Amino acid sequence: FVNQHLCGSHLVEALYLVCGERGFFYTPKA
Amino acid sequence: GIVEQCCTSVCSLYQLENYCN
Ligand SMILES: [Ar]
Repeated sequence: FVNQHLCGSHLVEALYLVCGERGFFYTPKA
Repeated sequence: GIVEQCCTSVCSLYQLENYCN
């Protein structure tokens, strides 16, 4: 599911699923 | 950052995992 253009909440949800308990950071301007 | 790499171009597992903690 990761190998596509992912924008907005779509990208956030991919990060959430992949990173799992490591958690993540979403910085859409940096 | 992640938007350039995954929204305006095609994402990859490698790039997502760059943003895990
Ligand atoms: Ar999410």
